[PDB]
Amino acid sequence: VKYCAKPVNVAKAAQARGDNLKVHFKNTYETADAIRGMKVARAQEFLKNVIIKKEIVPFRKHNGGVGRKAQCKGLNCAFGRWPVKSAQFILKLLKNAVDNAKAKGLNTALLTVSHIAVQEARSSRRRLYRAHGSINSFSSSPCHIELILTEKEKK
Amino acid sequence: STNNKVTVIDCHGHVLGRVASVVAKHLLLGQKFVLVRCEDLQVCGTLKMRLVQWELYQRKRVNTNPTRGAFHHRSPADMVRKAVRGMLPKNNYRGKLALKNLKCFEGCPAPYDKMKKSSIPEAAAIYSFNPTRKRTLLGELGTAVGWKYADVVAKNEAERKERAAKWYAAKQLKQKAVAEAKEKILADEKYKAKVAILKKFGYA
Amino acid sequence: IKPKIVKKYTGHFKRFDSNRFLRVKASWRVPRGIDNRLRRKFKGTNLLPKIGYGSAKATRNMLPCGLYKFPVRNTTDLEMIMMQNRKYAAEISHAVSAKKRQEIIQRAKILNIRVLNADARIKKQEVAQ
Amino acid sequence: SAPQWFVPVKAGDAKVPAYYPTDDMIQEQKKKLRTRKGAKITALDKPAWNLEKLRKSIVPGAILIIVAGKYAGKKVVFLKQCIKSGALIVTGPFKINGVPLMRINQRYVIATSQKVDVSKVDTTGVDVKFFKKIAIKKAAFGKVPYLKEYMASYFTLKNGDHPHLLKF
Amino acid sequence: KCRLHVNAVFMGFQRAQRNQYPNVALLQISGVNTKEDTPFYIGKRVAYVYKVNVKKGSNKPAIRAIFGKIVAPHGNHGVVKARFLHNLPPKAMGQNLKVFLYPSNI
RNA sequence: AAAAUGAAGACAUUUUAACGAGUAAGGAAACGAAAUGGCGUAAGGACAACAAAAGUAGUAAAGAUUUAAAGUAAUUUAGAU
RNA sequence: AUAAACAUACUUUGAAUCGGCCAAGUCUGGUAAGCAGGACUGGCGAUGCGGGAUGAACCGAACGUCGAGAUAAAGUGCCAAA
RNA sequence: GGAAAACUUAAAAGAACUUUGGAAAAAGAGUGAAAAGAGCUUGAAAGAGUAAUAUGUGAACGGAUAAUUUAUAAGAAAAAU
Repeated sequence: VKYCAKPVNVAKAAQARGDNLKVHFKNTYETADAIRGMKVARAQEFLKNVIIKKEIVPFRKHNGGVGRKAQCKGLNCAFGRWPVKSAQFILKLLKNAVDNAKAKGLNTALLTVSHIAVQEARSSRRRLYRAHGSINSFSSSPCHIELILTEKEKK
Repeated sequence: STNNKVTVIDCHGHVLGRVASVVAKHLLLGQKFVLVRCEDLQVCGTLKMRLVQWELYQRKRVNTNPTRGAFHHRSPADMVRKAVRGMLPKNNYRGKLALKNLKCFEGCPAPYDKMKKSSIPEAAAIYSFNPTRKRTLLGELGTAVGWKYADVVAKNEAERKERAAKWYAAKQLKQKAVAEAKEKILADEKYKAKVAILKKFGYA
Repeated sequence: IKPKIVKKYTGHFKRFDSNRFLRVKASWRVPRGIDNRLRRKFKGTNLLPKIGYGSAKATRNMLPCGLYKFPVRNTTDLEMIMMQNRKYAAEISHAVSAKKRQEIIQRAKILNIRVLNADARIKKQEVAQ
Repeated sequence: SAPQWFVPVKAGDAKVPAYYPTDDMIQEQKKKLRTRKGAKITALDKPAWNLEKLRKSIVPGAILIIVAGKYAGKKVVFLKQCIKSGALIVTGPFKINGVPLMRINQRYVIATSQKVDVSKVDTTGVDVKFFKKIAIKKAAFGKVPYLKEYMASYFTLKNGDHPHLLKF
Repeated sequence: KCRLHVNAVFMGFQRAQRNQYPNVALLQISGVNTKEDTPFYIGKRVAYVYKVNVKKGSNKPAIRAIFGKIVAPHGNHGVVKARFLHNLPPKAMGQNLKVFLYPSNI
């Protein structure tokens, strides 16, 4: 699976990617939307607070039946949740990209999460035995995640 | 150019419907209107006659939710606005922009009390009405249906009338003095050359 | 000399309901439904291709430059309009290689024939070249 | 002789057919575009066939108001008509109006009733030669009581002066 | 500097109850209240001068105009018909236009 | 429709006049003054650099995505990737 | 008397169709029906356009793409051109 | 009773060593004409994600006419005597 975009300067960027990750797309799509654009150090702090339910992930698009929370004030979204599994998966990719940046020799304190995209992946099927002799589909929703860190500079 | 000035209409001694029709057309022509004393307009019919019409108006109301239903404004300034809004295009930007340039007040507020007032001859009550036909002031009808601020306006208008009484008396004094001074200049010999030109064309 | 080319309708005759459904393409088809809004020529939707829309006979199939297109595949095919350079313009086919395109372009300059694909399949000489 | 449609051009050592002549006997001809003739120059006294007919109100020595162009609203004095262009040779006397000697088309002026006349103006020059002399060309491609105040001021439409009612 | 024009109101297009023909524009000249005062204005010039907030990187003028001619009277109330080079934008309905004093006939 | 011209031009000739709505339905092909005019899919037989190396193609085919042009339209043509 | 030569007379082969509906200075049964059935004609079906706010049938009028004018039914306080 | 499932490349030359990770993998590195990277020729539509641009009161979409913005796009000749 290729990357959605290429960095402007390959010498000052780092990349990490995960394919067919066993994590819900709709949860990880909203989590990756929250950390887009902030600094790597800030993003790691934000993702860690989400795990222990101290900062919200606003479910802006997929908000059907999602309950309201007190931390969703100011985000123009009345709904949010604390996806632990999806936050953990991104935390492992953010760490992996950072080690790639360090090998390149970049300055970790200057890196930001410039590009982060989530794509749908192939589903896996399972049986759900319903009434009157029926069987349904019990399908997973995996996803691919791509992460690109670039240094922030004045323009 | 651009019409920045505001046309002020004294709604005293006018007919509510005929004022609205003339105002509604000119609102679509880009003009800016401010109708003051929108409570002194007249309508055909006696007070009992007008109340029967009002109660029929009050009947219309969304049965399942009266909050969604027709809103029956009782302030005469809102009786004029309803009449004007009915003669303007509905549900388009042209209609909303035209109504944006209209204001009614129950008296003469601070900025519009010292402005040149106009009149609409087609909407005058002395032309369109038989003098024996009984009429009703919009302020009097508003009180009968529940407009609470009828006597507040009557107080504010009273002080405006007395304030305009002393200003006019002082102005009439100055104007008479200026008028007689001009007569001396006209009769003066040094201004003989300039006077004859005015007399030639009748100005003097 | 160039005549004034007048088009009676510069838009496109789109198919009915082609905007709402993606299975219905935009290529025109006459609606043959018994209750069709467009076929009955209602107000608003009464736009169908009719022979009255045809352009003037004198200036039909004429490119905006004022000449008629003439496809060419090699240098020899240019000689068929070498005597009508004021009426026809060459047009190198989409499959002619870049090598054969140079010969056609350099030959047409000799014969004074206008070519419309004169900037086709040019090599990388765009930046720093 | 060559066919009328055959205009040979030089080939920069490019491959040529057998029939096409070599460039040594091919001579270039400069491309020709213009095909129309310029206007003929007639006598200074005689007037052009393309001469507009002046309105009865515009007579020499009248006072006109320029209602369009650069000097819109200015008041000028009419001397005579340019016989080579049909325009009016007006002078809004420069010491009063600031309007120089110029040519204005007759449709952009209003002939006022006020008349200053003045014969013996000495119009010996002031013709097609003079105006063409004082024209600024490009660099080509390959290269009476109160009358003084009346004229000195702009003409403007005050409140209440509707043009269909205005007579000057 | 000076006023050499009469303000006319772009009322709308020549139309019917449910149709509209944007080729002919209807104007109300200030001071003309009847069709017998229209003959003076038949053939005069009319301009729709509008302002556009251009950017510093554009050479397009901030002030543009659309010109036309008053061609015929319309009704007995001094309304006129004007044909412009480009039909007036309906967003300009109710705005003010300029009626010049030329081409003069005086 | 009627006149005129007519071995090849060309835009299915030139001129004049009248006409042009439409469900079901009809008007197969060919027919020089053409007894309706055309677009598209695939396969078979031919033709396609006229002077003995004769349509295009690794100097980038078919296909795909779009940008523009021609045609009333069916559709076609060309550029870019 | 008036009109009629792209007039007139056709011959052959063949498609679809025979569920109809409306109007009325018309009729029959019925208390009556936006009911049932008929004589004559015009329409809707097959038909869009302008007007009657809206409407299969009402009024004007039937349609290649457009520009300019005089109009028809009908309108001219505002919505809405007058 | 009774299916579905064809294609890497010319040749496996099918990455092989380092860092991060529990591992799967990722980032470098390398092979190859080209990753075409094994879910492997091309790779449409429906459905998503990212970036750029634009809009907004109880549907949305279409058409005529202009305005704004963007894009496309027409020239090297030349007067009188």
